[PDB]
Amino acid sequence: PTRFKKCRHQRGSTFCGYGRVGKHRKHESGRGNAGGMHHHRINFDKYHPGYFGKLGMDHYHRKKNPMWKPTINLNNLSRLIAAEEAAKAAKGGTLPVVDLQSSGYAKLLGNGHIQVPCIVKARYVSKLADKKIRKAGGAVVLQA
Amino acid sequence: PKGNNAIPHVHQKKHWNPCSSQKGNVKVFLNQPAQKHRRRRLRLLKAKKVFPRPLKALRPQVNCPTVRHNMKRRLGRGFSPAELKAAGLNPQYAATIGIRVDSRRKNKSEEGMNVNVQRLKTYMSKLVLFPMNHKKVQKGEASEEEVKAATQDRSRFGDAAVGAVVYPSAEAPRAVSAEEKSMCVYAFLKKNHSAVRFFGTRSSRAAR
Amino acid sequence: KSGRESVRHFGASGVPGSHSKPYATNRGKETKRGRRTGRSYKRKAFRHV
Amino acid sequence: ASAVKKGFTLPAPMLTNTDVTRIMQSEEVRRVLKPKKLQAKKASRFQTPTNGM
RNA sequence: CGUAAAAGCUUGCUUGAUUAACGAUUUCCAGUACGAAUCGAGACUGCGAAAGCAAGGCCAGCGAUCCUUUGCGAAGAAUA
RNA sequence: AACGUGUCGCGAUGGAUGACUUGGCUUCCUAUUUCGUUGAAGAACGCAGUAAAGUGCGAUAAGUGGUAUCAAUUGCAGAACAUUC
RNA sequence: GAUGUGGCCUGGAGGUUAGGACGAAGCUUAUGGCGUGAGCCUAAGAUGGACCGGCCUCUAGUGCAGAUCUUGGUUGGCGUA
RNA sequence: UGCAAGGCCGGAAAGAAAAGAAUUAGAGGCACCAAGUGGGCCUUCUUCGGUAAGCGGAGCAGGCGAUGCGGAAUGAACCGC
RNA sequence: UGGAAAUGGGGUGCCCCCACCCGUCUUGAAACACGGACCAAGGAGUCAAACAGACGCGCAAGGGAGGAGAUAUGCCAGUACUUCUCUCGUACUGAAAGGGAGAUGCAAAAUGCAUCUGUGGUGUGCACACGUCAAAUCCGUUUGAUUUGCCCAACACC
RNA sequence: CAGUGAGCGGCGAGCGAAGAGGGAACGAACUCGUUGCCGAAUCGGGUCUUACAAGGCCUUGAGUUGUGGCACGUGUGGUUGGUGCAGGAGUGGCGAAAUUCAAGCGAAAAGCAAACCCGUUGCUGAAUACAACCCUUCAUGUGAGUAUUGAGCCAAAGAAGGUGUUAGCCCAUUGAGCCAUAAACCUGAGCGCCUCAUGAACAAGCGAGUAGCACUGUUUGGGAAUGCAGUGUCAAGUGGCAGGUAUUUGUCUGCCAAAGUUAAAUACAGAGUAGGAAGACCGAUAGCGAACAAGUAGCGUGAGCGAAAGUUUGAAAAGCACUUUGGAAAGAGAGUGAAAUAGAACCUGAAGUCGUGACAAAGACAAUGGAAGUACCUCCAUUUCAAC
Ligand SMILES: [K+]
Ligand SMILES: [Mg+2]
Ligand SMILES: [Mg+2]
Ligand SMILES: [Mg+2]
Ligand SMILES: [Mg+2]
Ligand SMILES: [Mg+2]
Ligand SMILES: [Mg+2]
Ligand SMILES: [Mg+2]
Ligand SMILES: [Mg+2]
Ligand SMILES: [Mg+2]
Ligand SMILES: [Mg+2]
Ligand SMILES: [Mg+2]
Ligand SMILES: [Mg+2]
Ligand SMILES: [Mg+2]
Ligand SMILES: [Mg+2]
Ligand SMILES: [Mg+2]
Ligand SMILES: [Mg+2]
Ligand SMILES: [Mg+2]
Ligand SMILES: [Mg+2]
Ligand SMILES: [Mg+2]
Ligand SMILES: [Mg+2]
Ligand SMILES: [Mg+2]
Ligand SMILES: [Mg+2]
Ligand SMILES: [Mg+2]
Ligand SMILES: [Mg+2]
Ligand SMILES: [Mg+2]
Ligand SMILES: [Mg+2]
Ligand SMILES: [Mg+2]
Ligand SMILES: [Mg+2]
Ligand SMILES: [Mg+2]
Ligand SMILES: [Mg+2]
Ligand SMILES: [Mg+2]
Ligand SMILES: [Mg+2]
Ligand SMILES: [Mg+2]
Ligand SMILES: [Mg+2]
Ligand SMILES: [Mg+2]
Ligand SMILES: [Mg+2]
Ligand SMILES: [Mg+2]
Ligand SMILES: [Mg+2]
Ligand SMILES: [Mg+2]
Ligand SMILES: [Mg+2]
Ligand SMILES: [Mg+2]
Ligand SMILES: [Mg+2]
Ligand SMILES: [Mg+2]
Ligand SMILES: [Mg+2]
Ligand SMILES: [Mg+2]
Ligand code: NA
Ligand code: NA
Repeated sequence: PTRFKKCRHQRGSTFCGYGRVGKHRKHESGRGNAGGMHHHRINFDKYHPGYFGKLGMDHYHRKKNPMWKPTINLNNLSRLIAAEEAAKAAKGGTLPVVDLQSSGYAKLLGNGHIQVPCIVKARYVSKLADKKIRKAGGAVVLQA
Repeated sequence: PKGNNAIPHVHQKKHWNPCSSQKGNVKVFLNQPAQKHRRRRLRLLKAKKVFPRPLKALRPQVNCPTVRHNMKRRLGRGFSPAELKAAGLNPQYAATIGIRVDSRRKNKSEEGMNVNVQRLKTYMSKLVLFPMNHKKVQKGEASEEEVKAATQDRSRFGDAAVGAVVYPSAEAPRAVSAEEKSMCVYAFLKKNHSAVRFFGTRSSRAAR
Repeated sequence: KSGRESVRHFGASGVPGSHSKPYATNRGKETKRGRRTGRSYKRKAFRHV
Repeated sequence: ASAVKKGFTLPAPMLTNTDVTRIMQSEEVRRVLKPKKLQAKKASRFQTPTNGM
C-alpha cells in the first residue's frame, strides 16, 4: 500500500533522506556486479569467499532421474507404519512390512535407535543400519 | 553501502517491457477463467453431439520409464496389435468401435500384455453395438430394447467400464525367517556392485 | 533457538575463525578462490580470541 | 473430521473458559492475593512547609 | 643495534638452503591477503667426547583469477 | 494642498472551481467472419425547391426496387397508399 | 540522518449511521469558537441551484513558493520610445 | 609419594583490620538490520618549510560547522553561559 | 431588560524598544556568488521479479502450490470441492568412483557382545522444591539475601 | 524440470536449454516413387440421357521417354449425377402486472409520545416571518411534486434508461408464446424414384553430387566443432543413422534420412467485418492528437509537422412588442420569465489587476516583521441585570 511508504513521511523534506552533499545520482558505483575485483574487492572477499575460479571435472549432459536417491534414517521408520500395526508388533512375532520405493525413499541409513521392529524393503542400505536392525529383531530385504 | 546480500542474477536486460519505443515480450493470464468456462462448455456440447458414444476412447495401461518413476502406472497412447490379436480383434475394425491403436509399442513382458488383454476383454463384454439396419439385425448387434436402454459415459479419462489403473497390492505382516536373521545383506549388495564396478580391471589382471 | 538457519547465516563467512553460511542459491558456485589453499589462499578455520 | 472437507476438524480453543473476570474474582485467587494495607492520609488544602531553619 | 677463550680470523668435516601430517602467532591491518619473521610436533641427517647447535646468510632484496608447463598416485599381492 | 498609502461596501476585466458527460482508455466473449482485371484500396469532380462545410449518394446522384412497419419530415416551401403506392 | 503518532488533509471501494428545494456541492469574510500544530466546526451571504457529511476497514496518478519549470491570463515601464 | 596437569573430599575466609588507606546522577554482557559522512576550518600549548603571509604541513585538547542568548560599538571561532 | 453594562476576540493608527532577503552549493552569505514581476491549473521514490532481516497470521517433521478438472453452475472474471504429482525441508560429505552420523555397560573382536524411561562430560546459569539469616509488619505476612537438588534458554572448554 | 552442484563466458560483465512427471486436445491418420503381377483398363474434347454426371457413344487429340489397377445371393452408399418431400436449429418481426390515489401551498404537504408493544391511538404552533442605521404609511415576493404524511396494490418482473426536484405501480425494457423463411447447417450416416458405384454368394525391393569428410564463415548452452552456407572431394547396400570428450577395435539398444497431404488444443505485442458484455480507470491543461464541419485549420520546395475549441440560456424562445433620445452602435422606460444578478457562443463565476464612494491617517527612517500598551471602531462571541 502506498500510504505506508517513506515518501508519505518525507513530503516536504526536499531531499528524501539522500543528503545535501552526496545527493542521489544515477549510478555512483557501476551497474550490477561490476568491479568485483577492482573497487568492490573487500565486499566480495569478506562476504562471498570463493566467487572466482574453476574447480573439478565436467558432466556434459546431466540427467537427474538416474541419480534420484532419497534417504531415511532408522529412528524415523515409524512415519511409514500405521498406528494399529505399530501397536501390534514385538520381537519374535509378526512384524509390519515397509516398502520404501512406494513411499519415495531409496536408501536406509542408520542414525539413532529404532523404535519399532519391522521388515524393510529397500534398494540400498548401510552397514550400521543393517547390523542395528538385525540386532533389534527386524529385517532388510533387497528390492528393485 | 551494499552490505551482506546474495549476489543477484535477475536476467532482465532485454527489451521485455512494452514502452513508447518497444513492443515488449510478455504473456498474461487474465483470460484464464473465461477459457476454463469455454472448454467445459465445448466438452458438454461435444458429448451431446456424439451421444450415446463415450466421450473418451479406451486406452491401455503402461509403466513409466526411468528408475525414479519405475513404480508408477498411467495410461498409454493405444493398444498394440499383439494385444489386439490376443483378444481376437482386427485393428482396423477395433478403430471403429472406440478403441485406440498404437503400432509402435513392443510388449517386452507378459504381465503388461495380460493386463491389457484383460482390459480389452472387459470392454468387449460390456460393449453394446447398434445395428446398421434395425429392420435386419445381424450377429453381434444389440436388440431394440438394448438400444433404447442406453447411457453415455462422460468420465474424464473414460475407463468407466474398466476402472482405473491397477497397482500391485501391499504385503501382509509376517515373521522373520532364520535365513533373514542370519545373513548380512550389505555384503551381498556390495559384492554384486563391485562385480560390475571392477569388471574391466579384474579381466585385464586375469589376462596376465 | 540456536540451530535456526538465520542464526547459522549470521556473520561474515570470509574472516578467520568464521563458519557461517553464505547467502547463495547455487550450492556449487562459491567454491575455489578463498576457500582452497590451491586457489590463492584459504580462509582460516580457527583463530584465538 | 468433516465428511466434505477431507481431514478438517474445528480448531482447539486457546482458553477453556473465556470469562477471566470470574477467575480474577474467584475465591481461590482471593485466598492468595496480597493483603490490602492502610495508606497515608490525603494532603490537606494548606501548603506544607519546607524551610528547616 | 649487537658481538672478544666471539657473532671477528684460520682450519677440519659436511649439505638443516631437504622433508616437515592444512599446528599456533607477530608485523601491515578491515585485525583480509601478499612479502618478511617468531614458538613448535614428526622423518632423515650434519658437527661435537658431551651438554648442545642447525630446517640459509636476523632485521630490504618481491607477485592473484584464467591459461601454459613440470613432479608424486614404483612393481607385488586381496575372492574382494 | 496635490500626488501617493491603507481598510471596508459596490462595480469592471478574467475564466479558475463545483455539478454534468451520446467521449477516451483497459479487460473479456460469440461466428456460415477476410478485398481486387466480373477493375480494389486511394485520389478527383459533381448531385437538394432553398445547401458553404460535413454526412449520404453517382447524370436513376441527401437517391430507384423489395420486405416489414403504420402517419409523418420539419428552419421555411411543397405534397398529402393509409385498404398501407 | 533514523524512528513514532486511537497525528492532519485529498480522489475512489466494502460496511454502518445520518443530511438535503423550509435549499447539496462550489465560492466570499474586521464570522467567531476550538487545537502547541497540520487543521476542524459554527455564523452571515441582500451567493448558488442538486447532491452529500461522520465513524471502522480497503485502495492510490494523494498535499507545492521558486526546477533560465509547462500552459492560460494579467501587469509596472507608459499615453512613454 | 619430589615436580607437572585434570579432578574429588575437608577447613578458613578483619568478604578485606590499623597506618590520611578512594569515589561514583557506579545494572555487566551479547547480537541483528540500516542511514548520512569520507572537500573541513579556528584557537591554546609543541612544532617542520618559508624573509613573511588572513601561506603550506603535522601532535594533544577544546570549539565553529550543526547555535541561539548575555558582553567586547561592529565580527562564524574571543569572554560568560 | 436597554440603541444597557461587562469581559474576551477582530480591525486601523500611534508611541518606547527590538529586528540585514528568501531558496541553494559552501570551511565561510546579508554579500559586488547563482535562481527569483503577479495569479490560476499542472508538476517529481512508482510498478514487476530474485534474496535477506524485523514484525502479524495458519500449520508443524512436515508445509504449500501451480496447471487442470468436477458440479452447486446452466447470478458468478467470485465463492464452495478434488487426486496423483511437483516443490522447499527432515543429512551431510568428496574433484570423482563412492560413502553416510544414539546412549550406557562389559570388554578390547581389521562389521565384538548385551539392554533401551532417555540430558555424552565439566564450569557459569530463570522458575520450582528444601532449609537458614536479615529488615519491615496492620502479626495474617512481605522485601532482600544466601545453602542444597534439578537445572530450562544460552555461553565457554572438551 | 530450472536462474539449474547441466553447460557457455577478457570463466569477467553476463548468458542458458532437454528427457522424465501432472495436464489441455485427440473417431487421427493417410498419398506417391521403388519391388511383384497387369498393360491405356488413363486424361482432355464433342454428343446424348432434365445432367460442362466419377454415366453411355465417338474421337489421334495427349499419352508407351508410362496414365491407371491390385498386394506390400442377400445388401449398402443423401460425399456419383438428375429429380422431389419433411421436421429442427438459426435469422427477422409480434408479444405481459400494479396509485398521476387523498390532503394546497411563506409559517401543520410539519412534528412529539426516547429498543419492541402500547400506537387501526393521544398531544400540538417561540415563522402574529423576512426584506440592510432606527421608526411610521403604501406596495411586492415564493416555477414544475420523482419531496413529506396517510391509505392501497404487483412481483416467476425491485434491473441501472426517460419524464420540469430523489418514481416497483407516468413511459420504455424484460417472460411464456405466435407468425414468416433462397442456399448452406442438424435429424435410424432424415425420407422416396431413376441412374451410377460398391461390400459381400458362387517376390524382390524400399528416394545420390544425396549423406559424409577438408578449409573458410556464421549461429547455438552444445564444450577436439548444435544447425546451416560457399568451394574441393564424394559413399554403402538389412547395410546405414543416433546413443552430448577425439582415435582404432569388439559387443548391445533404438530407428530406417535424402518425396508429399493432414483437424484440435496455441498467437493476434499500433489489423479488419458483423454483433455483444464489463471496470475499486480519466472527468474537458485529464482521457486517444481529435467529447466539436480533426489527421481538420495552419506550416514546409519536399520527406513530413500538426493545433485551439463542451454552442453547459431557460422547464418551455415565452429570444425583450411598444414610447422616447441618437446617423448608427446604443442609452432611458415598458414587458416575458420563479429568476435578466439566466439577454445569446448567456450554469456557477475564484485568484490577480483596475474604477468609484465612505473612512483612517500619514513628513523625509524603502516597505514588510516581533513584543507590550493606548486612542477610535466593531453586521462577533459569552456573562449579568436584585436580600442577584
Ligand atoms: K443426390
Ligand atoms: Mg536515507
Ligand atoms: Mg554517495
Ligand atoms: Mg561509505
Ligand atoms: Mg539442527
Ligand atoms: Mg593453519
Ligand atoms: Mg606467507
Ligand atoms: Mg626436528
Ligand atoms: Mg607464480
Ligand atoms: Mg602400484
Ligand atoms: Mg445512365
Ligand atoms: Mg484518481
Ligand atoms: Mg480582508
Ligand atoms: Mg503526482
Ligand atoms: Mg499552485
Ligand atoms: Mg584502612
Ligand atoms: Mg564529496
Ligand atoms: Mg588552503
Ligand atoms: Mg556542510
Ligand atoms: Mg557558543
Ligand atoms: Mg573597539
Ligand atoms: Mg530578516
Ligand atoms: Mg569557495
Ligand atoms: Mg543565503
Ligand atoms: Mg562584497
Ligand atoms: Mg552555478
Ligand atoms: Mg510433500
Ligand atoms: Mg495411487
Ligand atoms: Mg540442511
Ligand atoms: Mg552425492
Ligand atoms: Mg578428495
Ligand atoms: Mg529450485
Ligand atoms: Mg543470446
Ligand atoms: Mg507398381
Ligand atoms: Mg504409377
Ligand atoms: Mg392526486
Ligand atoms: Mg428510474
Ligand atoms: Mg529410405
Ligand atoms: Mg554434397
Ligand atoms: Mg553468438
Ligand atoms: Mg506441411
Ligand atoms: Mg479549456
Ligand atoms: Mg484534450
Ligand atoms: Mg443564474
Ligand atoms: Mg454567468
Ligand atoms: Mg477578482
Ligand atoms: Na540506486
Ligand atoms: Na412523466
